[PDB]
Amino acid sequence: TNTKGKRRGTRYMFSRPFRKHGVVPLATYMRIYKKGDIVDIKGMGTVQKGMPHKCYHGKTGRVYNVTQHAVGIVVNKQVKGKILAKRINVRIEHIKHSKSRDSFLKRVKENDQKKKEAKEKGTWVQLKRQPAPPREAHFVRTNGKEPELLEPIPYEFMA
Amino acid sequence: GRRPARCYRYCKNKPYPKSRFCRGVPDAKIRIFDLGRKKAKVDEFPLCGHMVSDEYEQLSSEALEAARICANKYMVKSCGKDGFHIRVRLHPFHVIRINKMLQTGMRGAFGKPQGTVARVHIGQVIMSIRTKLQNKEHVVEALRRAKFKFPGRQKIHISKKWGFTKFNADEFEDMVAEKRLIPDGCGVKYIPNRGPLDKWRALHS
Amino acid sequence: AKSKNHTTHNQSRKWHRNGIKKPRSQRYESLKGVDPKFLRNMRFAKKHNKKGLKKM
Amino acid sequence: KENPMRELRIRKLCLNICVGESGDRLTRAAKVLEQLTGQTPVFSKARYTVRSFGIRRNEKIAVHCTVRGAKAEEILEKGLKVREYELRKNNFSDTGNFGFGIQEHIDLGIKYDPSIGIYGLDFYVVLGRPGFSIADKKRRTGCIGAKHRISKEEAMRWFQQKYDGIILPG
Amino acid sequence: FVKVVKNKAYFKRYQVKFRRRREGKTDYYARKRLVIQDKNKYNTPKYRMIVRVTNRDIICQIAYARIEGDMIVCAAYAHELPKYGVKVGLTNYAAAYCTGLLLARRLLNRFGMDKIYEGQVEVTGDEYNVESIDGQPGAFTCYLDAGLARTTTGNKVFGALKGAVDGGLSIPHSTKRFPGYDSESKEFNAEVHRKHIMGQNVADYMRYLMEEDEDAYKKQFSQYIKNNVTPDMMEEMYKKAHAAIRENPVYEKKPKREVKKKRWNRPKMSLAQKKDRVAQKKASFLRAQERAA
RNA sequence: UUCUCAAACUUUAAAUGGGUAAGAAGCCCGGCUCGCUGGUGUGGAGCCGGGCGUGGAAUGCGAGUGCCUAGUGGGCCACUUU
RNA sequence: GCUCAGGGAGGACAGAAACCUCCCGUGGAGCAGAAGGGCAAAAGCUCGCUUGAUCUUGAUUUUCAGUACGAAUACAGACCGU
RNA sequence: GUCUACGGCCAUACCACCCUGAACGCGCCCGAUCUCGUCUGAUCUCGGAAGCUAAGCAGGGUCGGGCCUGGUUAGUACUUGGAUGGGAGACCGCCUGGGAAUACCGGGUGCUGUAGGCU
Repeated sequence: TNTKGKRRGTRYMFSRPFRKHGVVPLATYMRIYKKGDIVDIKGMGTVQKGMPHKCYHGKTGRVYNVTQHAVGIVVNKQVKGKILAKRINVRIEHIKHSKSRDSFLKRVKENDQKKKEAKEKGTWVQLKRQPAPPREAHFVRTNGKEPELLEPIPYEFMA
Repeated sequence: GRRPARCYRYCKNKPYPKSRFCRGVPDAKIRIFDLGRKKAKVDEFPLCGHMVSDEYEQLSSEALEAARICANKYMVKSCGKDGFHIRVRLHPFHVIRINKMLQTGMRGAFGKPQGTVARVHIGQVIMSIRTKLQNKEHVVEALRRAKFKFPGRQKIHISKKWGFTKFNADEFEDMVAEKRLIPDGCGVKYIPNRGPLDKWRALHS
Repeated sequence: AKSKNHTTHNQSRKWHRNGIKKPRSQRYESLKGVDPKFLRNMRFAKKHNKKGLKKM
Repeated sequence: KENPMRELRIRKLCLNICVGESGDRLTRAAKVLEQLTGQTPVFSKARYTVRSFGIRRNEKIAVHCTVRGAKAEEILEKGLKVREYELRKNNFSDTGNFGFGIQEHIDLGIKYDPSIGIYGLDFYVVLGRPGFSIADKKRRTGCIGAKHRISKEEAMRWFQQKYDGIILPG
Repeated sequence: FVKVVKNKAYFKRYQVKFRRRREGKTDYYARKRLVIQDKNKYNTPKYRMIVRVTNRDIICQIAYARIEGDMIVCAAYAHELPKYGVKVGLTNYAAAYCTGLLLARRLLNRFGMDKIYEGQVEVTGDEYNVESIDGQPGAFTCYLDAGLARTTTGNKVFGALKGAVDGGLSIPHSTKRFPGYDSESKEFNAEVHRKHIMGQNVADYMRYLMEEDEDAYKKQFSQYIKNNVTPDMMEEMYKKAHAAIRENPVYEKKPKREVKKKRWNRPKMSLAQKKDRVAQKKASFLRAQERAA
């Protein structure tokens, strides 16, 4: 059987990228995390303290607890047929914000722009993201010149 | 001594090189990967002929060694000591394993190193011979002699390149004329429009 | 008398019969695991809501 | 007109008496430098055990002394008079410094003693320039720049000018 | 002939340090401790008192780190001091105190805490600490950014510290690094610190040259002779300054005069020019042969 | 410069894959509480009370929840990976 | 507070290797050990002071049945060191 | 046009060499009495202002190396899904979708926040 062990198979996962070793850029340490802030987890190797487990690497949770150096974050690890929303204490540097939610919170406010505008004017706007439709009928112009004929190229071995 | 090449033909395992981990490896039979007049200038051996693999298989060091000899003999019998240059463009780096049954069984059956084998892809050069343009039919026959020393199917291609360079033979003299190429032994160094201009002044001095 | 050591063969089929249940994500989650010094204060903040009842 | 901030001078005079020996010899070797410089020299330890040389790791091999300013000038005059103001080409480093040994310390101006005895010692002069102290600041450090360097050629014509000294081949 | 350490492979693999580490200015080890706030404060600004002594100036700034780059909330340079009294010796311990004092008083003016937290009105030299007053706004609590300066006993950074501490800033400190700390038997003679604050370290050295040889006095103290600073004047010259700073610490800015806009800097050579120079060079080289051969 | 390689090498780097998000528990003003945090009714959280239903991608489908519980815990085969 | 492995150039005895300087030096050294990761005004080297290797509730992570143990992570209350 | 103090992003900023730096700055630079530190006032600390941009620094340069960004390589390699497709196999083709990486050839060569200068 495999060697059970906390940092097993994390040779590349918890490693730093190429020429992004050394000092942690300080913007990492000075971005505010609130309760209910959706947050993606990515174990930085430079800070060995308060690392998440390898199973939470490349997972996205929301923050329930905020301490001095770390945030308690609720994440869905799945064991077998059961998905368990569970609470891990991760230090700041193994965490970014998630831009996943932030394209919705603009669309919420954008819908609020297009709703209050023409609540009275009576132009019924579209607020649902309709899927990419079949492209509507159009005229392709061939401006004088003919379309170029293509023919398959004959075989000739290279090596 | 050693098993038939039927047993170790097909690229069965992952590539298993002679390393810190795989040690106690016996010495490969092929050591001289190039011979003939390998002290020859580009200008004098234009016509290159490649033996090319047509099958994804493992070619033994002992087969490479045999085909190296079989081509060298016929090339010396045709073109003389210094009328050609052979390169064996495969290096036997994959290690072959043997489960010596002398009463153990299939218990603890991980093989000791038996030999080495060259892992060859479809359209990979096994050997290549550069010579004078007259000796075209001799190269084709030399490589066809050496086909019988390998399993599977090999094709014998005549390159549209100048010798063992990566530049086309209908292009070569036009690039040595403008000094985009300068001869440097068996090879030719490409000289771009990119260096410091003092490099360029040494070109046209 | 060697036997089969490990497999995960029929398991993914077994898991999906009664669904793979996402957790019963109820509103107002518990304040378990929230830092004590903060949870102390929040409890005091609730304790004295009577004070500013007339003002509210 | 040369910029007066390019005035080539002696940064320091690195003296060392490497005896390959401990205790009585090495403490009476320190007597020589301290009777010469007027400052307490530092006892450099062994880097590791060389059994062939008869040393062991951290066993005090040598005693050395760096001198700055007027004292550094005044000692270096005593040294070169024993070499009668001539040095070799190959005594001058590519980085624009020079050095030379003396066979015995009696030739400088110290008298012979039964206890102190004789000790050959080793002059290494570190030629510099205004703005060579940039390379060892705590604040904004920097390399001196390709212009501001002393060449071996510039160091040779300095010695030839300053001490009126011939430089000979071999 | 030995293997070149700075190959292509060197520069391919090479990772540059941060610009401010390359420039040899910032300590990112010591910055990460001083600048960043606890996560459970949430944009509670963490202020630090940035004392930077130059060759000719003393810069005392207060910044809090935002993500865009830390934002200077109040600045006090030592080249302002002639408008407050101190003409010359702008980078000494007594000017460091005045710079530190002027920073504190200028900031407490802008937060409307000028009347509250006066601080040390009469300068003693003893350990003062600006306690917070109940029913009032709390004392401005920032920390000391020493930078890279080897914090020995009597470093000038601890002048501006004491300067600001006396000016009504809560900064945590000890007297260990104030000048007058007896290193041997581990006491703090407060009278020695008052000498340095009121500039008697210099005045005693002025008299020492003035009484030995006037040759060394003129060379050392040329602009003290020039701006009429005598050693007997010295102590009152800073008392007048310390009081004048506290009277009117606010900063009247220098008015931005109309700029005619001429480019002292050389512009970037365009592609057409660079591409054409190497065309002119490879023509110049071939007519240096056609004329020759 | 050139030939050839790496399961326990790697600058790059897929396809397949794995998280999360796609609203009323949301948005939006306004006030109250705090012993927490404080230059600062600052910061944060917690409470009340209002006003905003074009229900905010496609497709399909009624869901939620708790007890008691047998048998099983020798498996085997096939495509692709190994 | 320092910079390492290694290299180049010099220097009485001194040589391939003792010591002394100057220069290059992205870590090619070192960090007790296996290997991997991490690391340069440090996590290494050298010094200074020390005992946060102490006292105490809970929560959490890892293996996982989501039980123990071991190990670990974030806090909180003490008392302390620097 | 530009600097300094503190930064953010961390080479489009590095590295080598050369060229030019108005003013303010920033520096080298002059000293060791005080505080402090040393074998050594070089470093460190301190007190200065005779001198100079020589250097650091800034800007610019180079058919520069590197780096960043595209092109090519190439619909190549590999690849999801499919077939009572081929082939003795090895492997290959097609259908359905996805789709790289060098060599090679171009282009670019720091942006920028707060505070305070200078022109």
